[PDB]
Amino acid sequence: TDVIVVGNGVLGLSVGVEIARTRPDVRVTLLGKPARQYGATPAAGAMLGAFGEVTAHALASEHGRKKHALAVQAQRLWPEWIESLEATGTAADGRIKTADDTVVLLNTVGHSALDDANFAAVLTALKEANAPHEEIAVESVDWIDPDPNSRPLRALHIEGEGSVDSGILLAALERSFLQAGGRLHPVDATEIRASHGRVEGVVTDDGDFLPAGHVVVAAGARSQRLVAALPGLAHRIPRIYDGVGVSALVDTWDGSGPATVLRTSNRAFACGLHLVPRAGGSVYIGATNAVCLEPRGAASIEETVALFNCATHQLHRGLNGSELRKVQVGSRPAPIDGFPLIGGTSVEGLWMLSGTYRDGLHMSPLLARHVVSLMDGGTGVDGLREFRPERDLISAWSREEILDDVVRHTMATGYEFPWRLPLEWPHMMETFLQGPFAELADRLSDTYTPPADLMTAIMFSEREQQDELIAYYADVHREWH
Amino acid sequence: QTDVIVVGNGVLGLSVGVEIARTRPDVRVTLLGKPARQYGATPAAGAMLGAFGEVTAHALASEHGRKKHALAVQAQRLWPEWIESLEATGTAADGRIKTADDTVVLLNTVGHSALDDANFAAVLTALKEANAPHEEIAVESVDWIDPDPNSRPLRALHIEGEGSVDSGILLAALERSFLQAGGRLHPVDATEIRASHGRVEGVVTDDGDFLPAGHVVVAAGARSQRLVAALPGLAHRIPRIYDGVGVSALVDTWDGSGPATVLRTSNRAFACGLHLVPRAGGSVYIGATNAVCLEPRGAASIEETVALFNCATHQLHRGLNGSELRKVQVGSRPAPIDGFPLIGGTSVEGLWMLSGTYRDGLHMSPLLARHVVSLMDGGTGVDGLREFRPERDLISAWSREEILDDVVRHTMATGYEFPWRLPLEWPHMMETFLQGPFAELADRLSDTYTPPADLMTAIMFSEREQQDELIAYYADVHREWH
Amino acid sequence: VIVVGNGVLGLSVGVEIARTRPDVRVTLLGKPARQYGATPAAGAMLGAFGEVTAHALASEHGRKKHALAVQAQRLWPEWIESLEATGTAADGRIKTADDTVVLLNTVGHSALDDANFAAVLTALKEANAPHEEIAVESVDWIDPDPNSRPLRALHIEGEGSVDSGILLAALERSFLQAGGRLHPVDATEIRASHGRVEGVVTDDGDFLPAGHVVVAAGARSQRLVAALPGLAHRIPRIYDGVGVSALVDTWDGSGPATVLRTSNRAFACGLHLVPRAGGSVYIGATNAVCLEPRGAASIEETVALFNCATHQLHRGLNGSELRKVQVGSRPAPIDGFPLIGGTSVEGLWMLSGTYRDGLHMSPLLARHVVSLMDGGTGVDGLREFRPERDLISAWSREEILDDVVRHTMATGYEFPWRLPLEWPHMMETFLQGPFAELADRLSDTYTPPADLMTAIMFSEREQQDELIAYYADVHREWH
Amino acid sequence: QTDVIVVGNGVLGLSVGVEIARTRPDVRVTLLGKPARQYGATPAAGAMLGAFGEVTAHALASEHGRKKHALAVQAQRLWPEWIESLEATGTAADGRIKTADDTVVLLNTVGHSALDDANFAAVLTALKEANAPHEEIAVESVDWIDPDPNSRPLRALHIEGEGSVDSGILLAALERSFLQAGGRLHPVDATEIRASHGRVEGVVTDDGDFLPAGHVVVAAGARSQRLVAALPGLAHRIPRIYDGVGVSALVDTWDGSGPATVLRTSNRAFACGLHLVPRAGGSVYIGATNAVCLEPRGAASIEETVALFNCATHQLHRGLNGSELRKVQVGSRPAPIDGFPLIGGTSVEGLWMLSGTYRDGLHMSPLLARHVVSLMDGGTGVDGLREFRPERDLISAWSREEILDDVVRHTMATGYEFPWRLPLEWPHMMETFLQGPFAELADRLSDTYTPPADLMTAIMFSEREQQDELIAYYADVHREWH
Ligand SMILES: Cc1cc2nc3c(=O)[nH]c(=O)nc-3n(C[C@H](O)[C@H](O)[C@H](O)COP(=O)(O)OP(=O)(O)OC[C@H]3O[C@@H](n4cnc5c(N)ncnc54)[C@H](O)[C@@H]3O)c2cc1C
Ligand SMILES: Cc1cc2nc3c(=O)[nH]c(=O)nc-3n(C[C@H](O)[C@H](O)[C@H](O)COP(=O)(O)OP(=O)(O)OC[C@H]3O[C@@H](n4cnc5c(N)ncnc54)[C@H](O)[C@@H]3O)c2cc1C
Repeated sequence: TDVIVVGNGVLGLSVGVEIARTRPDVRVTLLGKPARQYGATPAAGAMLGAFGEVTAHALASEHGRKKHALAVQAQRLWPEWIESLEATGTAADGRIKTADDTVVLLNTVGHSALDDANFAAVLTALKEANAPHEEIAVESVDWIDPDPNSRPLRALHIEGEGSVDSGILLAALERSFLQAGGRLHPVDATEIRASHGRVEGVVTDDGDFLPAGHVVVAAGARSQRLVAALPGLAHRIPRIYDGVGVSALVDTWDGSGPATVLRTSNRAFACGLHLVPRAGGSVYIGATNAVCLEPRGAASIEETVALFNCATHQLHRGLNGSELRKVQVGSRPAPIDGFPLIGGTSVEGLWMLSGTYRDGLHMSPLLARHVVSLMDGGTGVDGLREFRPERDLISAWSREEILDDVVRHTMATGYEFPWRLPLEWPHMMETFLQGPFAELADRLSDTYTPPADLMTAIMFSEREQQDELIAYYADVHREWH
Repeated sequence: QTDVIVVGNGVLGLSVGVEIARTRPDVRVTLLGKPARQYGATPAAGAMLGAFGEVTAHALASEHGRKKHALAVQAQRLWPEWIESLEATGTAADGRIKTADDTVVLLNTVGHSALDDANFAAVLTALKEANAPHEEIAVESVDWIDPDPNSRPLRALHIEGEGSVDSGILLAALERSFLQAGGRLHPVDATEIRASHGRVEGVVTDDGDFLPAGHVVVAAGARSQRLVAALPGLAHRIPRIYDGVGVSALVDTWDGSGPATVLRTSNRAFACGLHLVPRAGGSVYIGATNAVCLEPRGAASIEETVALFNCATHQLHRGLNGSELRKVQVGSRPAPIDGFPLIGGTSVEGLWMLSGTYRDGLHMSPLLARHVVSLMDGGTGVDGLREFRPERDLISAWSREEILDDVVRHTMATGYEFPWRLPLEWPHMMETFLQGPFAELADRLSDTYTPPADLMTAIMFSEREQQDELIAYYADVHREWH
Repeated sequence: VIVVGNGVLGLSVGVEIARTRPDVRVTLLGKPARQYGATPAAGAMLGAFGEVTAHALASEHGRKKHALAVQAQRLWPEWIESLEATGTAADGRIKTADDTVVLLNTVGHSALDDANFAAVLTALKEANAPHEEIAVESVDWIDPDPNSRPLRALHIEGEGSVDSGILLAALERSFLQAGGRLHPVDATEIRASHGRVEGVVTDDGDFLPAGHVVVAAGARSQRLVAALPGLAHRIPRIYDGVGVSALVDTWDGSGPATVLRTSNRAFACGLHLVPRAGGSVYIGATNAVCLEPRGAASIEETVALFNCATHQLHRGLNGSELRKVQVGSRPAPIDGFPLIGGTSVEGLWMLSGTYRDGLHMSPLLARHVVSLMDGGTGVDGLREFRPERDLISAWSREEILDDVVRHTMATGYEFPWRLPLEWPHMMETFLQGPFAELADRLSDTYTPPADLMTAIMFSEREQQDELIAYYADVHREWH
Repeated sequence: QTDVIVVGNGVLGLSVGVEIARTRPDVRVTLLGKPARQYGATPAAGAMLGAFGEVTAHALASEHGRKKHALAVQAQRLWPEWIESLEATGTAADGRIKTADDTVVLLNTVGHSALDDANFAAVLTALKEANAPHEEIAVESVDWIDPDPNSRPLRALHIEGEGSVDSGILLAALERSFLQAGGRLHPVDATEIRASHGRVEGVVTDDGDFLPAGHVVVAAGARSQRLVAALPGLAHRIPRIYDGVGVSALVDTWDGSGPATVLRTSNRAFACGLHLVPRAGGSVYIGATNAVCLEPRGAASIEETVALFNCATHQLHRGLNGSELRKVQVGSRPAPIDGFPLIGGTSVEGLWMLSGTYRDGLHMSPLLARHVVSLMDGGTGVDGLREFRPERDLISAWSREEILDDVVRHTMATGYEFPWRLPLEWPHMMETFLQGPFAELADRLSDTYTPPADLMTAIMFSEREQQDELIAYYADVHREWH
């Protein structure tokens, strides 16, 4: 029985590996090119972020608390998953794990309404989960050499929350996939073919047709656009946008690196500052985030400067004199309703693994096992049912909660710069931002409100793009009510 | 009576008092006001004899603004003989009224291009049109200045015969000249003007006394309209005047030096600006902030003092940083609600007004004095003052659209003048989000009247009750004149 | 008895003498103008734990000064009761706050602010003082710029503030009630012969006889006594620690319920707000050691004071009305420690060189000197601070050179500056050599503390050479 | 042999290769170098045809600097025919070498007055002295630019006929023209020049081969002196060349637009500068940082990338902020230790050098190529270039005092160009404390030689062992020539 996995990121390869190992009866073919155009995974550090990803806003919603529980469950799978992938290689392939622990730093280069609230939410989430952690003296954090005006005054050590080399992970997944009898076919899917409510297979961009009983779409930010061509699915699969992220590999001045992940809490519009250790005198610094209504594969000047400025001031001034090896750009799959698209469709044999935004790589072994269990007639992981791909848009927050959040995040872009303004200006800007965002939210839809990250993108998009989204929301409402 | 009472002891009241006393030796002229000069604009002034230095693109884009500028140019011609006539009543030991003959206008980048670049070009054009002597000079040739390099000027304009006076020595010379001409000083305040059968009878003072008069000249600064508005019908016939609260400072320089000229920028956000006026005895005057306040204020805010000092130390001379602060001065520019002065006669026989002169009453004083004295003698005074008669419908010198463009530009200029450091997308975001609220305010205040930018920002950030009282005021004025 | 000086120390000792010796005539000199007066420019904080620095507590002399500050705090409640007792409700309240909050923000050098916050916490724990580290969100009233906000806060119970003006009025009233005489003239000269005080010549030409003269003339105290034979090189010099503060009427008439402060910052300046009655707050306070007196604020001092308060404490102060810029001279002793007690001249006493905390220590210092004048031994730990002494060397030259470079760099971080990231390390490297060369040139044995060392570094060559001569003459006298 | 080997495939090697191949059709010319162009200056260049734009007050204060400037002016005259002759060997699809005809020099306050104001005046003086066509223009008339108002220019200078080329299209045109003239491209590096009996024999390549030749022209950029220094005595007879590491970037503009002219500042701290060179197809070039490194570096630092982008987005066009980064480019300007190029013949028969051209070798290339080809043919080439012969005692173009003033000014300029915000006493404090250490370094390095400011800062912040090796180098040069 033929299975085609569309996409060669962490999610496609993780599901490919689990099918190939688990299902000796199926021939599994994985599509995607070595260039990995718009690929999130190669641009990732990556942090195995569960507690580090906690925000007050996320944990204020039932859907956010459910997503967090799944991130905590995923962390338990990583040690055996890494062992099983390194087992198919040798010493020369390098180590997947680059750090065991994370330090979260609190500095004043940001908004109190995000950074202070989020630091308290991380502490509360760790205490509630009984996770091992300690608030530590900043003086005890090794390696860091911040600008004194940008320095942390509080620090939180999270034990067993670490990082992987995303490049070594991708290489280990491909090697493990081939060892288990998987086939890599380096072309893109152009079209999923279906008739009589069942997948027939995939047309490739070299003109070929590949037959299959099962198609798993794990094409990152392209996943919904690929499935939306099939009858009715345009308004039944929530849209996925590009959360364009910029990161960099730097060769440090002295070849040193920190022993732990160093990070802030999530910041304005789900960007954040972090350093992930790498082998061989390299560090990863990340990572910007901007929701784009169309794909973008190149860094902007603004993104590169903000990333470098935050890292050199808030983490280590020695990075200033360090050599830039690579500016990396990738698209976090940004779901329009703020939650992932994991599981089966109304089309027999059609599955989706996408819309994982900031933490698909961390959740990958859990999500892979879930979808593979479903494909085998199992029930997979409890609590992933709410994130089924064919659904009405989730409304995880009130319009009022989102309007408060989008104004706070807008103001946070100033405080994170950090700006220097006359003291009356911030209050003036807060007062004049409220009305326009309230008017936009009211005009977009009577029922759906986009989360803050997408709402700012819509606010500053062309009138034609806003009108097309008004029509999309109206057609979704029609379909599900 | 043929007795004259001048209400007010600032530059305007004393200047008119001197001109009346010298021109009518047959009549008794009495001047009211106390030596404290509460909220007094004149003692807080440097002061610059600003004509060309006061030019803005926005002012010269209106007919009323061009008329106000023509009068400033005419006033400048009177200053040399006026000063000679005042110093003539004193001796060398009284000190010199004039502290500088010339002005240098500096162009730096610590401000909005839409104000500073437009205003510098407007000053150059106005000087050329008036055939005034001036030269664009090398910045390196400007005497004394030692700016922060990131705050330095890259262009400089020397204006010949546009100078400064010591406002304290001017006030002393005016009082001395007033007494020498037979004027009487009565150091009390007027509480009420008495009139009946369309004619002034005189003035009740705050010690309970009644002083009779055939002529009353109101030059009481920002209190002038409140004083006249008590008389029948005049409450909606005399445009309101608000307090343009200005902060300045006297500094003893580190080495006792000072520049040989006035140093200034063009007028900046909401009619503030940066200037240094030389003084004798190792002192310099630095000014000056401006904020229209709906009620009087007699104390500097922290924000005003810091902005004044920061601009002077960075843009003029870093040596001022180490210099000793002698005095923070606060005074009220009389800020007329329609943006133009109140000069001349009333529907009440013998009642005259000299007020609402905002930034340049001191500069215009010899011209305004001669104008009102000519009118009191049955003359027509100075040509082009007619539009600025005190009993009038509110002037609309600009379109609502021109004022809305100006108030947004001035708001943005408060950022660039700080100077702020922001992400590059933020200024355009703030411009876009400022437009709607200012347009909504303008539309709500009145169908016919629009306050100038300086007052519009004060109204925007005032209490709902103060906005509603202004809506009622505008409606009552409309009723009275239409 | 003649007390020379009408600040907190002179009036406090005057009150204690007049109350304790009703048999003796006590006359207090000084003018209502209080030229260069430290006391009227003070908030004032009853600073014991708030004044703790890592540098101070690293020396034996610094630990002794701190112990005395802790002892002084215990005397304040009864002292205030005894002074308010001589007045009525209409005189106003001396005490303006009971408690202090210390804020830690990043608008400063880690090497000062982080070290000093840890030192304050340690000193509170060691003294068993009641205190709590609190959530910043729980600090009432404050509205900082988010980029200037505190991330840690420390509530110190029973460390409060007084209105310095109401204290001065209460001391004068209490002095008169106890039979003291106020003579509003200055002393020009102390007269002594056969190793004994005869009295004081005043600036109106008069001679006032006395068996006892107590010099509490603030920053003028040593210059006054140095005229007497040999005392020029036996009484440590006192300089002017010129301080700028301000009274502000708040936008809404509100004020905080506690003192709000940082730890001491570059060259012993600091940021604090002291509550006052009637919709006023006190903000302070700058500090610059000047080799000559200065009675006017500089532009730079006024801007630094206002900028720190509006950003780090409350943005609402920006729109608040300036009522008064105050300037006073902290008596800055050349060896960093006060001059308290008796001299080799019989009947000649000194109370001076108290720098940042003479007002706080006043009831303890007053009782000490009055005990000594009565043949007692006063307070146990004050002996090292006797006014007739060789200059104290409380720190190694190396410790002071590290401190002066750290404090110089802290003037940048406290601004706060924005510079290319290589510049701070470049400036640290190029500051070390010149300060080491200055220290080596001034003397083989004495090193001025950082606050005075920066003043000497940027003074005229003639002023440096006069100090080299002074240090050499002191060495001669004592070795 | 009569065979010629050109060692190096940058603008200078290819330009000389083309001129030899075209002028000596009888001889085999082989050009060495790899398509990677490791550390290559030319591919990282915009490039500006900078003659007047490169003028500084410091350069024109020395006789050697005035001679270098005269040669840059002469080179400009050759470019039109040179470009025609190179495009002639291609077709329409190869694209155009010339990307702009004119340059605008902008003066803003994001820099030190002691560099930017002095250099702007020096450019104006040099244009007037040369009778070159130019105009000081209104900043409002400069097309395309959209600066941050706090970073905006207040003066602008239009230089007619001073333009730019696409360095990539130039390199492709030079290779094609070299082949068309009968040149051979051998894509390997030289490891060693072989000579005996005072004559070149040829070149050993890094693939182990030996290539015989009668003539070897070394145009290996910053590697040129290290290659020749192996030959007897030449270690102390050919001035050292260091790496002037430069960072630039190609950006796809938000709307596909670009300016019609080069936009630039005068040269800034340690011979960095801000400029935008137009490119075809919706791309712009922005440059360019400069740091002398004692060892080669092939990667941009974080600091360099941020400074380049921040200056361009604030001072030229805020729209670049939202523009897509296509490429960060890094190349090594050949930085001669005595500040002047190494052009011409050696004491070794058939050995020639074209190197040490720092910021303007690409601009001078057609003149330098014709000069060396004339010398190889027994001519005297171009009149003023004999002073820049490669085998020489180190030039001392400035007094030690002039260089100590310059290095302190340039150090302070790194602050003002950031731009920093500091307490007003700090800059004077840092100036005072920088003077002593730079004077001590200069005194310790040598009794006779002083490195120019750009190299002096690199030496100041290098390891003690690197300083000691330079002291030995200077002593060995002194020994050799005195
Ligand atoms: C800057 C950055 C930092 C990050 N940091 C972290 C981190 O710290 N921790 C963490 O857990 N995660 C991190 N992530 C990643 C995040 O978890 C993502 O949600 C996750 O990588 C998504 O994986 P994916 O396989 O769904 O998508 P991708 O990784 O985008 O993979 C999809 C692949 O499919 C290919 N494709 C597209 N269309 C087709 C088609 N038609 N046919 C075939 N192939 C196609 C694409 O080229 C691509 O290679 C980061 C991402 C970014 C951009
Ligand atoms: C800005 C500032 C803030 C402060 N804040 C605090 C604080 O928070 N807490 C605290 O505890 N303390 C504070 N202090 C004060 C500090 O404690 C001082 O050490 C203390 O006030 C010194 O008091 P004194 O009486 O010795 O001097 P002063 O208060 O200066 O009194 C000396 C008096 O003697 C007079 N005098 C001088 N020469 C003669 C003469 N020849 N004859 C007669 N009279 C003469 C002077 O005019 C003056 O009035 C502050 C001081 C300043 C300047």
